[PDB]
Amino acid sequence: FPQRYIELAIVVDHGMYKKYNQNSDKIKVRVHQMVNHINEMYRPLNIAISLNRLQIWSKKDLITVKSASNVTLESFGNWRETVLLKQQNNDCAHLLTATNLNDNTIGLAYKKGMCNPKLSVGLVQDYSPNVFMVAVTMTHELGHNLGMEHDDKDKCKCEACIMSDVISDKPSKLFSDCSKNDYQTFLTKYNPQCILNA
Ligand SMILES: [Zn+2]
Repeated sequence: FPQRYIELAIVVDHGMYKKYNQNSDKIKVRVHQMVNHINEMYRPLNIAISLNRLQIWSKKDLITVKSASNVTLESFGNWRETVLLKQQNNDCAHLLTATNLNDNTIGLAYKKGMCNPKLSVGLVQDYSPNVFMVAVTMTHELGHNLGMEHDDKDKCKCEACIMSDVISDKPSKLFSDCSKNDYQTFLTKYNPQCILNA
């Protein structure tokens, strides 16, 4: 895998702001540890994730965060294209929410959306006190932005690789051969030009 670089914007909604008792510091330690974990998991693919911006919605949410994860994701996507990309540019943005999403969904993202002004977006729920667990979900969702599918464990031969549809009790920090071929195919076939330079 040739070197790639993602400028990632992470935005924390108001609900998560109140959960951590309005403490930005506490939010920031969580977010930097997460970025460290993500980079750790993306190292074998030669992708460098750089936290280009952390926006915490402390006054109020700038979009209505709804339990329906696909409706929230789409609202966020437009807000990125429409507002966020106008102030500071980034290759991808993920919303971290404390909101309980419908049907035990803890994360959602647009497949092959990397670099797109509307689609390079993702959503993950701060569902665990453990930063590593929330970081595995963010890595997984980032995996979909980069064209990765779930693992058909049967033929991918992995039980708890990053792309398993259900997050394991003890996720491994590894990508399956299947995920690597998908990412390889993403680069080859779509080649997002925004991730070429650092
Ligand atoms: Zn998934």
